[PDB]
Amino acid sequence: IKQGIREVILCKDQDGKIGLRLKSIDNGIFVQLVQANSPASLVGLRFGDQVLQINGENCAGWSSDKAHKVLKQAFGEKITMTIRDRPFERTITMHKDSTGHVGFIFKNGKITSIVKDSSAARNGLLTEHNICEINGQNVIGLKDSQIADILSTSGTVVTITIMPAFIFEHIIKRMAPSIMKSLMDHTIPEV
Ligand SMILES: CN(C)C(=O)Cn1ncc2ccccc21
Repeated sequence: IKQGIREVILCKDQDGKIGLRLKSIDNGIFVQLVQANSPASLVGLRFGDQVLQINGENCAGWSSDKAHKVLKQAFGEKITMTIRDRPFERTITMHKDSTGHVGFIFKNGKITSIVKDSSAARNGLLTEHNICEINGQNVIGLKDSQIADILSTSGTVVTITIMPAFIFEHIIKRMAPSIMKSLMDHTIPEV
């Protein structure tokens, strides 16, 4: 979680899509959803990103409807956005035992309990926090069994990105768990 405000310049695809959904939160605008193989993925927008500006206009106080509206009525050649990097998240670095564990329990993306004398504890992993990314990869919407496989298949060093569940649950409301799994960008970054 960089503590930085960054510029990104966008370019609509042939369908005139960027691949993005924005949710009004606390009078900000925040990335609800990032489509795979989308202009928005390529410039690196991520779930939980804050959109400070769209085309040099502040987003403070905009409805989700107005942000999506703004986005359609944009010219399409260049859409310059100002991004604050994933304000509502935090990233933990953990190591595995020889039993291959970081040492916690989660259910529906959300961590429910922490297992004592584990790296999860040594590093102060919290509960009631939804798993947002793992080692770069947005896992929002995957099944628990699939998340487990990614942690299984991770090296010894695992890097998790969490969000308070009350915030998490406010971002994802009005987005179907179908689309969460289908079209949300669950991919490693292109270089
Ligand atoms: C942000 N929202 C709700 C929309 O963009 C909905 N929408 N779709 C087509 C269309 C045409 C004129 C006005 C709103 C229109």
